[PDB]
Amino acid sequence: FPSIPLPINGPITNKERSLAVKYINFGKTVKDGPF
Amino acid sequence: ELDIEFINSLLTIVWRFISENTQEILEFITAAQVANVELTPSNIRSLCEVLVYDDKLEKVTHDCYRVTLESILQMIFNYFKMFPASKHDKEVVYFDEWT
Amino acid sequence: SLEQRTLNPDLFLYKELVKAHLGERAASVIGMLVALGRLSVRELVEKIDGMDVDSVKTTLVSLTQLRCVKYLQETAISGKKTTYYYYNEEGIHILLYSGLIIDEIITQMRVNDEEEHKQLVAEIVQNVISLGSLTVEDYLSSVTSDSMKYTISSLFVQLCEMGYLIQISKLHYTPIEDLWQFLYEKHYKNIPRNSPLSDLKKRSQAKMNAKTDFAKIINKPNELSQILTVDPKTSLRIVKPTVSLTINLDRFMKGRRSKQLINLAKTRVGSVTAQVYKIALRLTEQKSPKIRDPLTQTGLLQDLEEAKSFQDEAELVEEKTPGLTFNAIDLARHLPSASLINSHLKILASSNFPFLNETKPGVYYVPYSKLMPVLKSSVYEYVIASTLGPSAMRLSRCIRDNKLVSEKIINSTALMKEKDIRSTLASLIRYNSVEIQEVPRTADRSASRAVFLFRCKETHSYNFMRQNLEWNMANLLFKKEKLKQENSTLLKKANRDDLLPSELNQLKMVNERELNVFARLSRLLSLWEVFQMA
Repeated sequence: FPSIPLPINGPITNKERSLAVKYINFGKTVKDGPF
Repeated sequence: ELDIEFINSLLTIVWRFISENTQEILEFITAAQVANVELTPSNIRSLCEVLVYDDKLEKVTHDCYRVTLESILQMIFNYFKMFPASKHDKEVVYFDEWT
Repeated sequence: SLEQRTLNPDLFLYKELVKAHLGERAASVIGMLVALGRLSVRELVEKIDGMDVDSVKTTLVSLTQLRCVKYLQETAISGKKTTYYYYNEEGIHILLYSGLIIDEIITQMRVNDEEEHKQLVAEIVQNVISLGSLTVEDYLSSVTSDSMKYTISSLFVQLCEMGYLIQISKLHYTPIEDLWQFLYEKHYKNIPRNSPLSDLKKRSQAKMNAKTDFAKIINKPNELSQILTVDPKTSLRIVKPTVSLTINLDRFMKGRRSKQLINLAKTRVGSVTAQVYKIALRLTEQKSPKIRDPLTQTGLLQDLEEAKSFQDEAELVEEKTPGLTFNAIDLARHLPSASLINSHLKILASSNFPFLNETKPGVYYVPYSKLMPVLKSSVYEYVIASTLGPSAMRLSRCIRDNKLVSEKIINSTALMKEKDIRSTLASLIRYNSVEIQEVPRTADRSASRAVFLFRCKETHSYNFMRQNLEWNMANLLFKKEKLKQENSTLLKKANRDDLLPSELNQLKMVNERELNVFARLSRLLSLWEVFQMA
């Protein structure tokens, strides 16, 4: 329903595809840890 | 000068002129079959302030003008070669829809 | 999604950070501290409903360890000691940037290659603060006894002396205003009665001394003469093993601002000089001036004769600091030619963006306090040109330098047709990059007999653009966990094994699509953090 997107709309580059792996295992450490 | 369009048809000429690298700017316009009737340095400064606002040229030393190297953008700050997905995609970012 | 987009400030950001990677029981308590300010445990239980009194303390020690709150004690003459607890805004930004420090160790520690702690030095940052606090005995007493950890322990003084591993204290875990008061009252009790003359200066006599205490007491964590042990056996130098240390945000934040500003170079020049500027940039990062400026946080910023001095001496700090004004001679050995060293740096001063502009002859340096105001206005105007029309880039620059434009000079200064300027300017009142200034030429401010003036108003346009992105970060965070609520019954099966051959399709296409989200968040976080150099 709303128009006018931000220009940050890119298929993910392998320069930062490894960067998105470091997030999902960070919370997997903390959630499955003590808390 | 005249209120109807085709202003920018001459501003592409002055920007191709400087990209190779204000009194000299007048005499390039007089040649080259330019459809003109009256030139003056008072006008060409007002003709030059347009591309100051687009950052297609730069103002240095109160009268000199350089290219901002937007020719390399003409050919992150890289606003083409970012094509969207836009189709069957839900998690896309919009500039409106927070107001 | 209109339920979200309306009644949710930056509280919607801080609520779902702790909700993402932590339990539900602590998203309700830090949502209450931000919504109410500050309140002790004796009235915290009255505000929430569904948490026992000692179950708050069990909940409160969870975000205590990750430094997500900050405490305070102030006693009464009649009553006992009361533990007022505040909210930590810098402790949870660590939980925001948490994926980016892992890739910040790599891009800053480049002396080593093909090392067998690449899988480990990526984990030490995951080891230091996902546990909360950290001390030296906690990793050496691990499942491995020796494991050549004398290399690993001496690896960390390479990684602490380069910064952002400061010993924690009561300074980092208390806020900044509740420290400034009782030292200002200590410096006031340092000077007694028995001087009647100029008592307004006597009230400021503590204030001149409390400034010298303020910059002193914040260097006590920074001071490196007491953070490591000289020991004449089996080694040369090592950190003190009895030190409780975590990561620090500032030199990451100063390194990010330096990473933010080299991208302006690659636009204003090609890639030769863009390669030149990286080397002199990266070397000044370990000692750069402060980004967040704990001087200007809370105090005497109200009056101008003090507010001038917050950048008068601070520019003199930047100008008369010895450890950044490089000689422009030692740069050739760092690049893998004192003519070309000076010549490729000569174009920096010639460009009208004041980085490497003002100096002493022969010894040149990059100023800060008169630069980052120009970065913030350069990135913001390109966002307008990127998401909406290039006519708005023309108009927003036009009203910027031309002070208080009207609607007739706007067609003298710029050149567009009259019908098209309404269809571009009216998109800028809606988002507050232009404003209205009115002159009533008749009685009682009547609108049809009145003309209207415009303005830039160079603070209101950046606050709205800040919070236009703090919501979009958190709205993308809202579709992170809400995507993980559907298709959850096989996420447990993907976590009980450590095989239906058709079910695996419904696990990858939800996982490749959330792979886009962390990359979209990182680009927007680069777009947001520029507006924090206040």
